Amino acid sequence: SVECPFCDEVSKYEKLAKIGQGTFGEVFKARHRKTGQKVALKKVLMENEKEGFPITALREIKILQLLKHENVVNLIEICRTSIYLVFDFCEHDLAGLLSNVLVKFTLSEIKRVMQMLLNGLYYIHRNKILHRDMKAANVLITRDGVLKLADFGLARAFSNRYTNRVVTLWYRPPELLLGERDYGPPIDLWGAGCIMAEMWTRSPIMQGNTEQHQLALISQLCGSITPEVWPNVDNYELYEKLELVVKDRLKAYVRDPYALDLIDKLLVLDPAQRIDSDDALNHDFFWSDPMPSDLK
Amino acid sequence: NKRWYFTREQLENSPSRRFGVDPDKELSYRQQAANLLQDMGQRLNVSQLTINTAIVYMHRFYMIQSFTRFPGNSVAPAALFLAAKVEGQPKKLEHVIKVAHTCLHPQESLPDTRSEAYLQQVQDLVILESIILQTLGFELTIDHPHTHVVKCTQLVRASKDLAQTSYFMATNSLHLTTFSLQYTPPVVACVCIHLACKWSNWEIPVSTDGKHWWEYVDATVTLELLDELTHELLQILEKTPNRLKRIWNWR
Ligand SMILES: Nc1ncnc2c1ncn2[C@@H]1O[C@H](COP(=O)(O)OP(=O)(O)OP(=O)(O)O)[C@@H](O)[C@H]1O
Ligand SMILES: [Mg+2]
Repeated sequence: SVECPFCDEVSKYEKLAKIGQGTFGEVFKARHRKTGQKVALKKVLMENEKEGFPITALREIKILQLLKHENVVNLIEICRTSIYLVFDFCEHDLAGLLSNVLVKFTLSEIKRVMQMLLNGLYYIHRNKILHRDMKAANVLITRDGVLKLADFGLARAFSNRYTNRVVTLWYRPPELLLGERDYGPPIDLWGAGCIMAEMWTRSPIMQGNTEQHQLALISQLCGSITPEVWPNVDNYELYEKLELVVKDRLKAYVRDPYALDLIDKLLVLDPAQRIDSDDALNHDFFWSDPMPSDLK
Repeated sequence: NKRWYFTREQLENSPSRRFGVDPDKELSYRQQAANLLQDMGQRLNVSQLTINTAIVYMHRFYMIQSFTRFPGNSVAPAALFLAAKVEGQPKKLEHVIKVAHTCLHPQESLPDTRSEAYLQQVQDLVILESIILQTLGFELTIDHPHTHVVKCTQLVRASKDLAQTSYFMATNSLHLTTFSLQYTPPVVACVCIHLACKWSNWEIPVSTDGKHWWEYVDATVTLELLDELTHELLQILEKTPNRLKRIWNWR
């Protein structure tokens, strides 16, 4: 047997339940054998993998080790025996809570959520990382009411020939559907737009089936994609496939004008006119009554 | 935090020392691994940054494991294989095996990719990558002196020549010394730039404030440590055949 000072055996933790399925293995809830601290064990398995340890897993591990912030999932350590990513345990998730007709948010609370969300984005972009998988199912909340950005399995660093088929279809921004590959932080902010609208509607606002269907559903919410709306949107190649020619559609569900104004600035077609996490945190929404409040 | 930094005494009591390996012998095993890394790396067409990263893996790896148990010729390929995935220039396992083999055995020829012998050595590498990740505690993000050299050398407008020589010293510090186990990268950078200046007979002028060039690179750096360190690096440079020739002024 070979010395291993810095990689502890996962027996350290006591397993309590499967709680999900991963890309390389099962995910468990579990408990520190000594202190009872609750953690999520997310296994990584090397059998179907032909190039040794998955490059894609290494990237996630690299990214998680770098991002240390109140509003981003915390990778505690890696454990052996196979390999497990050990996370701080997070009881709920935005998607599940939104699905639950039993659970109800005040305006004061929804604001706080959007705040922690936008603050996690401010942080990860400031550290040159794109999330790329923005969706309600990837926003976690702990028992103490703290929102964590989670699941960085699609995340990558940045500084211009980046991959295209990223972000689940419903949350994917116009520019990616239009074939863009020089995108930045704004794709995550579009996602924060759909997640925010989702906070009232309780239902993903733009549910597509194909890329041309989503890109159309988008137009029938944000207006047609025209160079008057999006300076130089012509240059894009795929712009010759299915043409066509927002506050009123959400007017019903939301009601609050500020909430509505911000969601309009988040769901903007031109990625360079879409609001950033910085200006959004400053937007009146977070600074007018009722102020943002903690979670119960 | 100061986990991968070691004292001169911890460097003496290395895992290799337990199993009988002389101090001087160990320094060589490190240099030969470094060499094999650079050879494999140029053939595989990866960057110096990848090679550097693999070299630091090697260095750390043998502060925990022993050369008597894991031979540099086995560990170097796997380390480079990892480093290339981590640095975004992934090379295929079959590919690293083929190149590792030609470097170690220029004459022999690769076994049949169908055989039980080749199928084995592919698994040995895959197993060794796993042993490396665990030894390093999955800490794969490595900071190199170079980043910081290239910062300073511009903010003192060094000649293109002086800058190249600094990069040179930086890389050669990874092959020839154990500085990366003892001194932070910005300090190693100062050592590299200091020696490069002494060697090119170039004097960097005391900035307007009164501070020396280095104080703009690391608050801990003293000229006493800079002189001590350049002397060490210079000495091993002189023992290394043909190296200094590369930066020597023949004119
Ligand atoms: N730190 C954590 N605390 C609590 N639950 C977690 C944690 N991490 C993951 N989970 C749960 O694990 C499940 C799936 O995890 P994960 O996102 O890694 O796999 P996935 O389904 O492939 O995700 P995606 O499809 O977004 O890539 C989710 O239902 C989530 O609630
Ligand atoms: Mg998920």
